[PDB]
Amino acid sequence: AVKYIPEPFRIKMVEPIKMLTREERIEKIKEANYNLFNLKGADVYIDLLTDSGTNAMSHDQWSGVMRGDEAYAGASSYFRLVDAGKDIFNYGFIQPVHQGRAAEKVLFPTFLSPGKFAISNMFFDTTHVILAGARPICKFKGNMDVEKMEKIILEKGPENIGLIVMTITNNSAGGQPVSMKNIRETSEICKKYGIPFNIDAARYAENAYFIKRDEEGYQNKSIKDIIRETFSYADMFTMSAKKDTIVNMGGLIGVKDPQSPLILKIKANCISYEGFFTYGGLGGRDLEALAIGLYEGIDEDYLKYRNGQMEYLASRLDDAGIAYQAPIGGHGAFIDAKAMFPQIPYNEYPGQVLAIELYIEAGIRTCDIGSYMLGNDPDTGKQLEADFEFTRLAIPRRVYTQSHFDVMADAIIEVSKRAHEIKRGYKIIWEPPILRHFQASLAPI
Amino acid sequence: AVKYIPEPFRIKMVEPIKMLTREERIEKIKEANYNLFNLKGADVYIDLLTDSGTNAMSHDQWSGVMRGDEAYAGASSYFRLVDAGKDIFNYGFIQPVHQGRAAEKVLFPTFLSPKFAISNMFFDHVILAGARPCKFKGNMDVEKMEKIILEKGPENIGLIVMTITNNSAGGQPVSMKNIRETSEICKKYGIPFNIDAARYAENAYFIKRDEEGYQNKSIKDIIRETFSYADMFTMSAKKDTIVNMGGLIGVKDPQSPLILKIKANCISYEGFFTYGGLGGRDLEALAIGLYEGIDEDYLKYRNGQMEYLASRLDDAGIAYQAPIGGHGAFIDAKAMFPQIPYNEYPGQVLAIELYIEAGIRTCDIGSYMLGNDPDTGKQLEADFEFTRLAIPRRVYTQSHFDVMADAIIEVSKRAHEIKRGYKIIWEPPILRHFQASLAPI
Amino acid sequence: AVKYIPEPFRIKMVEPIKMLTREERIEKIKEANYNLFNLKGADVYIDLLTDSGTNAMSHDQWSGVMRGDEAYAGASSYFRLVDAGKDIFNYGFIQPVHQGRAAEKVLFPTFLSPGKFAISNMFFDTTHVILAGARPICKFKGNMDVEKMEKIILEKGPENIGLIVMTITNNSAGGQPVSMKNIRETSEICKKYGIPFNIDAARYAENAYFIKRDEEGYQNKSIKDIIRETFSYADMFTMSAKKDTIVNMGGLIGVKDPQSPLILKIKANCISYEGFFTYGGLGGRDLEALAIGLYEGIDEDYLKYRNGQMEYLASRLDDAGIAYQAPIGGHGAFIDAKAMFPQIPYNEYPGQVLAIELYIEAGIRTCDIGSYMLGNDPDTGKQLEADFEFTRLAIPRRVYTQSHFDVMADAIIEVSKRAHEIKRGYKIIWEPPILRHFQASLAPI
Amino acid sequence: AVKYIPEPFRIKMVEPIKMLTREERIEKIKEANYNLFNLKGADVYIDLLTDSGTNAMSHDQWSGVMRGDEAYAGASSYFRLVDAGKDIFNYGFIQPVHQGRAAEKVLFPTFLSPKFAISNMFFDHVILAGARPCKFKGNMDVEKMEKIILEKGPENIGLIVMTITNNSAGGQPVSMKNIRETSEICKKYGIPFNIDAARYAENAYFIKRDEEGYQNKSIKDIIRETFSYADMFTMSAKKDTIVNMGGLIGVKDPQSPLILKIKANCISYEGFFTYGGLGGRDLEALAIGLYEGIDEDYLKYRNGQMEYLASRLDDAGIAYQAPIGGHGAFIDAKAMFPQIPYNEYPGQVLAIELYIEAGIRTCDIGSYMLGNDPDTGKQLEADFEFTRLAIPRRVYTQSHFDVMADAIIEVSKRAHEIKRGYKIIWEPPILRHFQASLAPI
Ligand SMILES: Cc1ncc(COP(=O)(O)O)c(/C=N/C(CO)(CO)CO)c1O
Ligand SMILES: Cc1ncc(COP(=O)(O)O)c(/C=N/C(CO)(CO)CO)c1O
Ligand SMILES: Cc1ncc(COP(=O)(O)O)c(C=O)c1O
Ligand SMILES: Cc1ncc(COP(=O)(O)O)c(C=O)c1O
Ligand SMILES: [Cl-]
Ligand SMILES: [Cl-]
Ligand SMILES: [Cl-]
Ligand SMILES: [Cl-]
Repeated sequence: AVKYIPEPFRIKMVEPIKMLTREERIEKIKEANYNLFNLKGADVYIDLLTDSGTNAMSHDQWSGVMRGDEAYAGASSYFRLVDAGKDIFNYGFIQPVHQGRAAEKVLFPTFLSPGKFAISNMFFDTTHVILAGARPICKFKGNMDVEKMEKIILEKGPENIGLIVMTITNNSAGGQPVSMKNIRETSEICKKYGIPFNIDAARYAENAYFIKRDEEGYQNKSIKDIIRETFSYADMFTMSAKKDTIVNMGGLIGVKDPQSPLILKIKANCISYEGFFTYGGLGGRDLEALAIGLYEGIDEDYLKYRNGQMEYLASRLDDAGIAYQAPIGGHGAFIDAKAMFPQIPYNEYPGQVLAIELYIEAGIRTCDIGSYMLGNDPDTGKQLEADFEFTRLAIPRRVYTQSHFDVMADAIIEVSKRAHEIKRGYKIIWEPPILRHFQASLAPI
Repeated sequence: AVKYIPEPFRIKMVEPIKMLTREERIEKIKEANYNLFNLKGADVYIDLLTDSGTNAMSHDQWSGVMRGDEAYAGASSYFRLVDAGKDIFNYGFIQPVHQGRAAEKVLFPTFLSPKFAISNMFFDHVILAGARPCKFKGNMDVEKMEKIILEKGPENIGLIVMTITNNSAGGQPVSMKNIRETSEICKKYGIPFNIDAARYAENAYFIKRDEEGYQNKSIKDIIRETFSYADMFTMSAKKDTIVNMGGLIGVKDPQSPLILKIKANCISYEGFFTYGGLGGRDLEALAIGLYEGIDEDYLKYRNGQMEYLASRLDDAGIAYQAPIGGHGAFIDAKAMFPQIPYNEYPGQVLAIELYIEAGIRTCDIGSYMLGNDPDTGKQLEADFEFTRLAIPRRVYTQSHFDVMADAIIEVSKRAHEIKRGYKIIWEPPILRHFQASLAPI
Repeated sequence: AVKYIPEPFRIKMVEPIKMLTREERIEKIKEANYNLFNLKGADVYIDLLTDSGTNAMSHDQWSGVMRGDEAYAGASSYFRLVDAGKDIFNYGFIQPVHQGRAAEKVLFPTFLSPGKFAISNMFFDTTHVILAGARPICKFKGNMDVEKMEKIILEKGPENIGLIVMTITNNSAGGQPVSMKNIRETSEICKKYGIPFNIDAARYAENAYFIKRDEEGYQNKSIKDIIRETFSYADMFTMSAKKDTIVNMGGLIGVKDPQSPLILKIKANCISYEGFFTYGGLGGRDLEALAIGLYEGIDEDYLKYRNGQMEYLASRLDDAGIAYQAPIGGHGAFIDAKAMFPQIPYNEYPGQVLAIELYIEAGIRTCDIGSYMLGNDPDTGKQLEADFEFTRLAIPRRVYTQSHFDVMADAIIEVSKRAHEIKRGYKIIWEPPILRHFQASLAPI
Repeated sequence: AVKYIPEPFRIKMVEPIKMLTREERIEKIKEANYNLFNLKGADVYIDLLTDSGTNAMSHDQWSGVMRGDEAYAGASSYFRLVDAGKDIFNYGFIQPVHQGRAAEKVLFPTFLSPKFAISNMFFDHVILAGARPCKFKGNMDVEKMEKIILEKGPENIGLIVMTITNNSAGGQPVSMKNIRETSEICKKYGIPFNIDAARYAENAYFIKRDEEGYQNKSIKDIIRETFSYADMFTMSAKKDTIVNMGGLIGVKDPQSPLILKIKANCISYEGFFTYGGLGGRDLEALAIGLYEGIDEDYLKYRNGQMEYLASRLDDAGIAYQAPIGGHGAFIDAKAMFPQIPYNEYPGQVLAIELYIEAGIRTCDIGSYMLGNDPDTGKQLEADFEFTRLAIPRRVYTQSHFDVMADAIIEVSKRAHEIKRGYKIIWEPPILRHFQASLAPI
């Protein structure tokens, strides 16, 4: 096995959880129509459904919550945020926004005229985007296939590609990172063919660690700098802060160039969608927690602990013989449901079978990243077959302990030991035509 | 001669304000290009930009903040907020959203196919039909509305929206009868009826205070009645729910098929529909604030703030937009600066002078605000020139209100000494009033 | 009339209050046996029962509440407190304690050997103390009769007087202050006859203002200094922080001399009564609110507002013809109950008649500072006759508005207009032998 | 081979700790005169001085903090706390106080006329009669107690006090039978019986875990039973009620005349009896914490922390004070440093070495603590040499516990390389261990 990294903090406030029996948990998931999204938080012991804005802040951040300035125009709480923003990244301009998705709505359009296409390093997407994720063909997976991109900027005109977005770490692979090298190289093609380069930075901090730890020549290099370097190869960044700023709400747009015409556009855009640009849909409370949490997320001791959780969980899973995305990513594990349940074909949803079944085991709450989540064909209506059947364990930051990770690994191993008994997957009782998996009702066969 | 109504509460926590030199303040505004929006809030004493999202909460709301469930799906806080809304409004479906903008963004798409909406608002595919401005001056001109419906053809009227209180008119309330009569014309033509409900409680008190035969009904019943006439409502919670973040959609009929579109629209625009862009803390604060903002003792106090201020303005013969609305005061800036023509911005001079005289931040609701012509760029001549004093809830005391009245009278007295207003130096193409740069002549 | 001084702050959190009818308030006070101390806070609209620890803090103080260090030995929250303490007063040593009464228990004994007597500037007392309060014989009332004291240090031996305590402002007079001059002069006799001088400093800040405002030659002098001067004429101070540090809990002992042998004694004493001397019975939360609130209480803008409340209330009362302690004190007004109810003799308690009757009027809660509070003779058992019948309005800091002060003045004037109708006072149904007024039950005649 | 019990809760707020260099830490302790009490808490990683008042509260407790009534008389918070106590303990009277010291100061005067008290404690007009130290080792030696009562004469025994858990023995629990048997001897001689109840819930779980025929009873019932055998109780709330401030007196019989003395004693020593030296925030936190600290899921977890730690100590053959108590670990320091004689303080060397090895603050419970003779001044030879690891509640994780075990094993392994302990340089006359100054030889 491997050793866990003990928390470079101590616990100051706890949220008590009601403990259920398995017979109770069975009733819960049956009452939710076997859709884990219909469970009540109160009935979930370890909630791994997402790492987005479910983190535990510090008593420093809560301190700033009480000091939060709620002024419409010009809150003091706003400058402390932009001052951090300009420090950490060294960008010229920083703009608060309420959600990660709202950062894109504010910025992307100015450069992305309807009809222009942009390439990213992703595998899945909700979207006119061109996906050139480097084939896993393991280390630093989730790079951009710089070759593929470079040729895509020619099969599709150069003055046509609206922009390139490198999201770091790459979510759609499992949180795998991006090499300082894959960033210079993606940068290079961007300056030649004149395309703007944006970094989607939701898990930028976990990414910097993965560089310090793995990319050759960043061993003794400062985390603070490994960040500030990544944001030299980019014209701009958009961010969901709910991730690596260990916060509960917020998003951030930054443009390196202080004089970049985008700035006057972003302010006007923000005023229209979010509100006056010195709170950007964000509260004084949240601006404070976000200017402080920007730095907690960077601290190298916290980054080592956090990487170590993942390492610990992966070691433990190696050791029991369970299949997961081999180089485990920044923020959690992806269990291969089709491997544990070869009896369940894709259309019976092996992902939900594991997810449902892990909840029944220890009140852990996961979600299918597989055929259930993929949905039905937008035109044919027919159920799509996913490349992989994963169930995802997304880990909110600074909230679960080693003891909970043992609750997770162990619950996984228990379903393995009895997987052979579930002879049938699930079937869909009712579903809307769109965002199916959020809403649908299922039953067993 | 009106007397202030004492706060039904005591102060529990304080935000200290650094007091500035009248000398010191002038540098602070010159330094900020004579545009109030550039002032740092720390250099503002009475800050009256908006009543949106600047309210003081209660300790009950804050113990809410500490208990807030941050779960992505199924949080405790969401179910509390849902119950509060179902109970107050007697609707079958209440959707939490992050802003009043988000609630319109999510709800209106369904029926507003690129078709008109008719609104009782007075400025802004919207058609306006507020009555010509006496009580209940936010009322919608029902005769004119029916005229429009037929002139466009019912087909082409997608929804009808009544804003209560009618902000565009100063916070002038809408009669319970006006709603009932608007509802009946919607039903006649098969047109959905939505209430814009940001200041529904101030409107509820106004009905109680002035509509015949409601003197005796409770705010609970008054609110339940006014929403029974509608199909749905959208609202920025940042006003009468006494919070700093929130929006809220309600659909009356529990089986309406509109609900699945709302849920789908929300999942995609804001996030999963059990948080809808809000956090644990804010859904908590919101579920408690819903009831605080409609308390009968609070609303009598809230309306008292406003009666008092107006009473003082009347004692000095100051011309304001009368009767005073539910949430602030609009000072006739042209009434007080005739020497100041529209294109030199009488509303922006009075708002600078109030921040010189007493550290009160206000804004212009006049020529300056409304900027140039879409295609000409020549300064538009606003129909009215005002300076808006927008009062956050439970934040300021009778004393602070006296500072306000005092500053208006004093500026009044020396208004004849200013004979020339201001002039945009720098300006963006759109939205200038927020971020333009001014200077005097 | 006079103008009120508007708050140099704005309201950030409110505590809602349930509003009662007079018929409801009548039921409350009857159910409490006409003892105002038996009322429930929830049934009191404006609670003037004390200004001790009922103040409203700032969002700065609450900010520090969340950052509070709860370490037993050596909390960071303790040094920020002593650092303020040594700044404001310039004393060498500062020691946190839980209550104002606990500061005395910790310090006084070391110097006050059983049998030695000490003189103060007080009128009443719970106590072997000698009281030499300057006869009102109005301005700067509540000085020490330096003459009387000086002769008391001779009728009672000089090497016998354990210490002199000048409490500022003087509570027992009504919050009237102490002149920088009365402090030098009381200091002088203390250095000659070798007696230690302690300042009881519960309302030191209100006192400094009264000096800046009234004592000749302190007009243009800094509040920060007018404090630091007062604590040059003293060997030590004890303090209930619940007063002019705008806090909810805490007490403070300070000794000017850094090398003063008392220090090693105070630490040992504190360890025995309160706990380890780096929290002194105080919580990390409370140490933070107290190090920040030390400075809010000093701010000259807050001191002008606060003095102005009192001035405003007194002006208004002058104007209606109501009798109160003429030079109104730092922290509230004392209404002369015997003057409004000449029908009620002392033994029928005019104080409680007004107090009860003001509650019935507007849910204001006061207390008798008169014959009811004085109690019965410790030996004879017979009801004592007080010098004055006051009912006290003690004003917590930064919690009530001008509108509430109008609620107070006006409720007073209403009982005046109908005082002639109460033909009889109250009688005691049951009382314990000690601290009578806190506990006793009354009825009307 | 024991497995930790996972926390019945998730972390909601964090206190970050600056990690120090083993090099850096040595300066920090030398700089602090080799006395752990001088270390600044910011330079401590795992801080195990006391479990008194260092516990982590819950968000429910903190929303309590925000709602706390600060009224001088009749505060909401007081009535909540009173109800909690009446309900948990089934007593007629519950008096809030600020500390466990304050509760004894207020209650004991009445009967303890300058007369003896008999206690089951093992160190300290107190007479001790704990059994000679197997389970329930905090038990009171009932036979010896009755011997004493008669040897002094009942007249001269003023009250009898059972401490649960028996701190002086390491947190060793007291049997429900031991209480029942002590109660019966009190009743026989007309002697008041008081429970010292600081760790009553850890004791309740121990009874459930080990006393025959309680495996099936609930903690609610177990606690109600153990207090039914007593007349009154005093307690520091800072331990098993999972708060940072508080004490609490209870009197069983609702009509007892003792109550008016308590109220009078309190009004005079602490303050009016509806706050009793506590504030709004702390009475709130206390009323919620009462129930949290006795939850059955929590107590199984709490006891698991301790079973785990001991299990690790046993895997390495580390000698600790066994069986492990409810609230921490006492490491036999003389067992680990024989080369270290009592007067060179083996407990103070192990506690320095643990803070060198891993930033764990512990303290000596041995010669160093117990200081010189009242009249001689020569170093007393403690009966036992220990180092106390006192575990605050809901603050540390299995990982942190592994740091602790790891640091003890490592120090163990290199203990033979230290052949000479420490030597008081400076010292006060009383209480030296807290504030003395040490150095090595
Ligand atoms: C009825 C109503 N509905 C929605 C809004 C927008 O508020 P929000 O989207 O929550 O930031 C407003 C804001 N209106 C103002 C002040 O009135 C703009 O003048 C908010 O800045 C409103 O009055
Ligand atoms: C049963 C009991 N009762 C009262 C106390 C004193 O705690 P307190 O007066 O609330 O500060 C203690 C403290 N005992 C210590 C740690 O055990 C001293 O060793 C608190 O520092 C106690 O164990
Ligand atoms: C799980 C999850 N939720 C939400 C989002 C969108 O971010 P935000 O919630 O900040 O809009 C993302 C993508 O970044 C995500 O991965
Ligand atoms: C009303 C009042 N309560 C209490 C006290 C005692 O102070 P503390 O509450 O800090 O012990 C005093 C005296 O200073 C007082 O005047
Ligand atoms: Cl805001
Ligand atoms: Cl969230
Ligand atoms: Cl503490
Ligand atoms: Cl208090």
